[PDB]
Amino acid sequence: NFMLTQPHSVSESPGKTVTISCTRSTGNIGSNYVSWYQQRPGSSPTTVIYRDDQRPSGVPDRFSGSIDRSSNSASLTISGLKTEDEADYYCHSYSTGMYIFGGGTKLTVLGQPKAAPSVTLFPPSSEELQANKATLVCLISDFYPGAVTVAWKADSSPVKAGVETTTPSKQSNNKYAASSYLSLTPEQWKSHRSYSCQVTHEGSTVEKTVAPTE
Amino acid sequence: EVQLVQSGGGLVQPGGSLRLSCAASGFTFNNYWMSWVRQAPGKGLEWVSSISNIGGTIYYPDSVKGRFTISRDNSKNTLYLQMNSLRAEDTAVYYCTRDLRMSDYFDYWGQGTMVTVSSASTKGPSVFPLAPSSKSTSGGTAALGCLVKDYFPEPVTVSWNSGALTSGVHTFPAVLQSSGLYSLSSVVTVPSSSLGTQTYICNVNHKPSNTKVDKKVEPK
Repeated sequence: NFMLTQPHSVSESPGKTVTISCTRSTGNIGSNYVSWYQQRPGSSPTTVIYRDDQRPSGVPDRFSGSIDRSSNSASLTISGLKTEDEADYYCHSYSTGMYIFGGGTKLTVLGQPKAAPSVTLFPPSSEELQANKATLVCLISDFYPGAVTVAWKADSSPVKAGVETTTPSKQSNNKYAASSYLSLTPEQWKSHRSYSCQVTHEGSTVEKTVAPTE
Repeated sequence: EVQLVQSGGGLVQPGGSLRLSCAASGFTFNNYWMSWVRQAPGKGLEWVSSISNIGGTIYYPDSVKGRFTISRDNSKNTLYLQMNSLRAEDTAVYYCTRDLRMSDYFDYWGQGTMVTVSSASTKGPSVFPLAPSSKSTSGGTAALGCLVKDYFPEPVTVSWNSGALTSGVHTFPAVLQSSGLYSLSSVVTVPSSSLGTQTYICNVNHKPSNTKVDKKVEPK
């Protein structure tokens, strides 16, 4: 009952080469065949690699698969990147009546300059607190590539409940936006010194904090 | 060419039941294992069930064991998924797949069938101001907005000052919360020097509940 772990996202320019890794937590990656699936936005998946390194008919040799046992990983490599390659990619392995998927990697084929997210964090309104509710609002805009992860902290402790986060969506200027919400009671809000919304984009973070004492 | 033509699905309440169908052409059914794989909105692929050529062997993950039943009719080249005791977490696009069992992969995928499990019903939003303050201002520009909380179904529209304020307005796509209700926010950036001279009102329209809210957003 293993896991397959992939990077959240990768990106490269047209014509370049990119690699997506798939690391197996327990057991040997070479013990079971690895396959790879391409899923374009709003589309059903299709197979791009099977039996570790075999291509289906109609998949060009720009796509290749490999196995690195020393790192217990499988890798999908795409050369000569084209716009049509922009998609989420999933690795897969089977063992003992269980079918395991990696978490997916978003591949962006860069079509504009990269941009770090702008983050604005609002505290609960007085009106909401007086209605016995409290929502923190983390607005994330103007980032490219369109892949982020969002984490919240209460004082210094990671928050594991009450978080709702959107998928990134393309803005009219072709960069991306997302939002995240933290639900609290008014007593929770008042009893902590600060809350933080932490946005990770391309392995670097932007974190905003708000405090009930303003 | 291989075809996997899906039907069924739709909307049910928690505890309800649905049957998915996948009709196949371009290969002989009894020569292949078949599977179901699902994908919740914005999330990854999750295998649901597999059945051998003959039905002699069936596998489920723990997430659906005792609730979902895979079956096949080889004389009709059709695969089924009977979904009982449904819950909100089962909301997903469900894909039929043809498997190559000896190579451990899914070589063809259907176009998918959406299944939605929800007890949510029509509900107008609770609208709250997101007030500008020193803490929402950056180098002379203030952000203000309004929070449109806990409505169903989509959509909501937001304007500012009855459409007179458009520059700097950003209305974010809604989040579907684990409560089954939606929330969204709209923010506008304005000069901080305008906070004492201009009135800012967000105009929220939720036609499904026949509700409109005009919320004044005052500086702190």
